[PDB]
Amino acid sequence: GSSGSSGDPSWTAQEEMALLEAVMDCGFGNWQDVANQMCTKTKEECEKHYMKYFSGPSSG
Repeated sequence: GSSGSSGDPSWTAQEEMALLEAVMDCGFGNWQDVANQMCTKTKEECEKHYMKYFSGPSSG
Protein backbone atom coordinates (compact mmCIF):
# COMPACT_ATOMS: atom_id res chain seq x y z
CA GLY A 1 0.00 0.00 0.00
CA SER A 2 2.69 2.48 -1.01
CA SER A 3 3.28 4.52 -4.17
CA GLY A 4 6.87 5.53 -3.55
CA SER A 5 7.24 8.64 -1.39
CA SER A 6 10.95 8.76 -0.55
CA GLY A 7 13.75 10.77 -2.12
CA ASP A 8 17.52 10.34 -1.95
CA PRO A 9 20.68 12.49 -2.13
CA SER A 10 21.97 10.04 -4.74
CA TRP A 11 19.08 8.58 -6.73
CA THR A 12 16.16 10.50 -8.25
CA ALA A 13 12.39 10.09 -8.48
CA GLN A 14 12.71 9.24 -12.17
CA GLU A 15 15.25 6.48 -11.53
CA GLU A 16 12.89 4.84 -9.04
CA MET A 17 9.93 4.64 -11.41
CA ALA A 18 12.26 3.67 -14.26
CA LEU A 19 13.68 0.85 -12.15
CA LEU A 20 10.25 -0.72 -11.64
CA GLU A 21 9.06 -0.27 -15.23
CA ALA A 22 12.19 -2.04 -16.48
CA VAL A 23 11.90 -4.68 -13.75
CA MET A 24 8.35 -5.37 -14.92
CA ASP A 25 9.05 -4.84 -18.62
CA CYS A 26 12.08 -7.14 -18.72
CA GLY A 27 12.05 -9.12 -15.49
CA PHE A 28 13.97 -9.76 -12.28
CA GLY A 29 17.62 -10.75 -12.49
CA ASN A 30 17.93 -9.07 -15.88
CA TRP A 31 19.92 -6.27 -14.26
CA GLN A 32 21.44 -5.86 -17.73
CA ASP A 33 18.20 -5.21 -19.62
CA VAL A 34 16.98 -3.02 -16.76
CA ALA A 35 20.15 -0.94 -17.03
CA ASN A 36 18.56 0.31 -20.25
CA GLN A 37 16.43 2.96 -18.54
CA MET A 38 18.53 2.81 -15.38
CA CYS A 39 21.71 3.50 -17.35
CA THR A 40 21.83 6.53 -15.06
CA LYS A 41 23.68 4.12 -12.78
CA THR A 42 25.47 0.76 -12.70
CA LYS A 43 23.39 -2.39 -13.15
CA GLU A 44 24.85 -3.35 -9.77
CA GLU A 45 23.36 -0.28 -8.08
CA CYS A 46 20.01 -0.88 -9.78
CA GLU A 47 19.85 -4.24 -8.01
CA LYS A 48 21.01 -3.46 -4.47
CA HIS A 49 18.89 -0.30 -4.50
CA TYR A 50 15.83 -2.27 -5.63
CA MET A 51 16.09 -4.87 -2.86
CA LYS A 52 16.92 -1.97 -0.55
CA TYR A 53 13.59 -0.14 -0.69
CA PHE A 54 11.29 -2.55 -2.53
CA SER A 55 12.71 -5.64 -0.82
CA GLY A 56 13.09 -3.77 2.46
CA PRO A 57 11.36 -3.97 5.86
CA SER A 58 10.88 -0.23 6.32
CA SER A 59 10.95 2.68 3.87
CA GLY A 60 14.67 2.94 3.16
